[PDB]
Amino acid sequence: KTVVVTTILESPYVMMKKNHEMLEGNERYEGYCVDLAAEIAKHCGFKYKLTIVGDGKYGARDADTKIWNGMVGELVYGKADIAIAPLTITLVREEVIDFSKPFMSLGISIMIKKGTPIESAEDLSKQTEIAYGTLDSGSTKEFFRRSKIAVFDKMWTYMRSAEPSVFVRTTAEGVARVRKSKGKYAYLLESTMNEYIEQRKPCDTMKVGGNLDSKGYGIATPKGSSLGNAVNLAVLKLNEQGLLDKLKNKWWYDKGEC
Amino acid sequence: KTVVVTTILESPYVMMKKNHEMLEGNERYEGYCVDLAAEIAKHCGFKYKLTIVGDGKYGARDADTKIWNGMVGELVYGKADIAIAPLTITLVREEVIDFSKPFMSLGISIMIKKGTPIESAEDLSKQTEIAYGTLDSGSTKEFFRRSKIAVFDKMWTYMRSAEPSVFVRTTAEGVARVRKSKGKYAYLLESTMNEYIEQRKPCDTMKVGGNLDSKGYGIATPKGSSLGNAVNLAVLKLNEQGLLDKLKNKWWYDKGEC
Amino acid sequence: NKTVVVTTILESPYVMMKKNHEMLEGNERYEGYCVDLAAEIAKHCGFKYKLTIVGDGKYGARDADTKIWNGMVGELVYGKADIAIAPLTITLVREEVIDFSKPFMSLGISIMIKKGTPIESAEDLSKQTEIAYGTLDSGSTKEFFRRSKIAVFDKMWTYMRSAEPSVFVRTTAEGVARVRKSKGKYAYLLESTMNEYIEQRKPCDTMKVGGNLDSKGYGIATPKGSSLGNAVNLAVLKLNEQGLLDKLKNKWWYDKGEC
Ligand SMILES: O=C1c2cc3c(cc2O[C@@H]2CCCN12)OCCO3
Ligand SMILES: N[C@@H](Cn1oc(=O)[nH]c1=O)C(=O)O
Ligand SMILES: N[C@@H](Cn1oc(=O)[nH]c1=O)C(=O)O
Ligand SMILES: N[C@@H](Cn1oc(=O)[nH]c1=O)C(=O)O
Ligand SMILES: [Zn+2]
Ligand SMILES: [Zn+2]
Ligand SMILES: [Zn+2]
Ligand SMILES: [Zn+2]
Ligand SMILES: [Zn+2]
Repeated sequence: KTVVVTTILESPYVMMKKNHEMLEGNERYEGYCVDLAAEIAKHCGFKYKLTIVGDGKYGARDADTKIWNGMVGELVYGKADIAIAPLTITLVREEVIDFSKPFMSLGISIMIKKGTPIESAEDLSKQTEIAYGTLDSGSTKEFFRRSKIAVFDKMWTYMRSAEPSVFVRTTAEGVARVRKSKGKYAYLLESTMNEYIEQRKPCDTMKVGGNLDSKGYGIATPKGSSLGNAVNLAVLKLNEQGLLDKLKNKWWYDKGEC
Repeated sequence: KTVVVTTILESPYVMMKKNHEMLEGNERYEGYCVDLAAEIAKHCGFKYKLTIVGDGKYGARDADTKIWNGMVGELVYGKADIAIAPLTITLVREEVIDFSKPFMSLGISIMIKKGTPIESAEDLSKQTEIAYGTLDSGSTKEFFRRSKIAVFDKMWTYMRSAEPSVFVRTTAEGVARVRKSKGKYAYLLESTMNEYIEQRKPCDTMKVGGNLDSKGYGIATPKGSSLGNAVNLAVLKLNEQGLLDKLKNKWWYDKGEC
Repeated sequence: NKTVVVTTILESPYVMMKKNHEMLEGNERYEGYCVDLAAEIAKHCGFKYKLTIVGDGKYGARDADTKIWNGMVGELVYGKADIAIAPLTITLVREEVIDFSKPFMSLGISIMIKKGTPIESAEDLSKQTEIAYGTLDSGSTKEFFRRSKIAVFDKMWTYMRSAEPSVFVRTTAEGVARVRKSKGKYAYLLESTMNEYIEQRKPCDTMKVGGNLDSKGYGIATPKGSSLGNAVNLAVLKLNEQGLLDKLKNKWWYDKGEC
């Protein structure tokens, strides 16, 4: 059977090709995860169909209904057979879905408009002139919501009650907000997205300070999926062949615009 | 410009829409007070933003710190410009904030699990097999704390010393306690909430006896607010036009499940 | 030559966000009758353009107090846009402040009901109170009822202006959703063009009833004294005569039919 793959439109993982309007199916997309999906499918021996997650979210569980949304939800409720995207491996998710060994490393980081007087998370917490927030329904927001570390705990207290809201629906929204806020808004996002954007015109943003944590993205399948085993071994093979590093350079630094 | 409205997640006044995760701002909520807020804003000519009170409380002044919590606190300390919720008009509150004429009438009442051998407050006060309590923080608890009426004084003497605590953090907690206590717990709450729950599945609770008092909910604003006058006139207009009665029937009886 | 700023409004099937295009850029994000019309007008007039969605999401009305114009009309009046290409109704109060091309589409105010609603005309609505009814805010339909001297419409306005809760809605989508969730207790007054479009969209539970209450048209608008006015007007006439407008109507209304 054709494997239904759920993914998300997030640069440079999955993007619509310039002339996508004249293309069909998987050919409409390009990006790191588009290339990865092709490789994984080749090694695991399956045909597939790329589908963009319906609600455009990564995945979080509603505290009241306990219902999962995003790509995680699509796997949990059987709408998709596998998720190939920058989906962060976390404990709460590992409890409802399966993850392959990580194919990419990352950590939460800070994105600022060049010139912004901020060098670290500690800096953001000690002031209020510069607003800062995170993405919604993702692992970064959860990180702050559950952090016991003084600095991060203080930051969350601020963000959760900030008005207007400092949270954004998509990474694109967060980046645009930083670029138009004349340095009055800093965005907390994964180092991977941060470093990609830093190399794209108008080259007005930059990553500052060290990462807040160390984790990784994994290919996810529904609990007990028969694809889990093969997918995991495929990720290990691709990493050892140097293919993952090749794809990283291809989409991040190769063709950089700055 | 945009008026910050503080309210509380209390059914059927303000509730999260089933699909709130895919909606934004004021569209995330539904209920009697959500409908009323839109009308008050339309008639007073202002844009607004609904916000759920941070500590999930109605409002009481801490003995010692003298600090106000809940929605009252949000108004007193300037976090919100107006409160549109089932906020009871009381003397201690009228001393620090302004209230519009009442938009809904209510009285403290008794909620029992069907079959409970209780028909009045006097009944509760003359026995001990059936425990009873109130919302841990609110106008009801204060009613008993300050009452000089024998029956109620007797009830307060019992409740304030009962162990384990007979007080609850939210109305929902109280309702759940009544439903799971096999008739060994009765809950004292405002007639409005009582009558609402009476029409909700599993239809295992009911309001018994007459109300202990007679009062009302009012729209509150910070002392001296420029919004006070128009808001008051809007409440009077909406009541005279029959809107308030229409909204109560809509959220209490038209959608009754019993 | 400079890039012409086009103001329009998100109203189906005139201008709609293509599925999953929220994060893309430029005119490629949108599709619809007015998107296709803009392309043809620009081609015939020889100009480059940028589609922008009206900031306040309104068509355009003048506030009685401040006398300030909002919506697409306002964007033209205050110089925020160079032209409006949308389902903007040609009206006297508007033509007094902006210029309109000859109409590119005909329409009339009509009634939308949830299937099964016992209403067949405006007269019917006016002679009962069980079923509520209203219109869009800040638009030509509301103004039509506000100024009407016709017995039936005057009675309808008297009712709508003070009905509680408000019978008016912020967007066409809101009015449509209200009809659909009201179990026949709400009827929506809107332009026949939108009515006929929705009637062919799932869940296919609404329908237009009775004849139109008036007859008017949508026009492409430009600020007074705009150097684009003349060419745009002639372009509209050419598009009509070439059968292009009829082709676009069929493409977005009937060929798209889901019922
Ligand atoms: O998620 C990850 C991770 C992710 C990763 C690695 C190594 C990793 O090891 C770190 C330390 C513990 C958490 N980490 O190597 C390959 C790329 O992805
Ligand atoms: N990969 C994250 C999504 N997200 O991307 C960021 O940059 N922050 C954030 O929460 C996830 O899987 O939830
Ligand atoms: N409306 C009350 C809150 N509360 O709801 C009840 O049912 N009891 C009670 O104290 C208040 O404004 O304090
Ligand atoms: N085209 C109308 C807007 N509107 O759409 C309707 O269906 N009614 C209404 O007022 C306008 O230009 O004001
Ligand atoms: Zn496209
Ligand atoms: Zn390979
Ligand atoms: Zn929820
Ligand atoms: Zn042509
Ligand atoms: Zn009203």
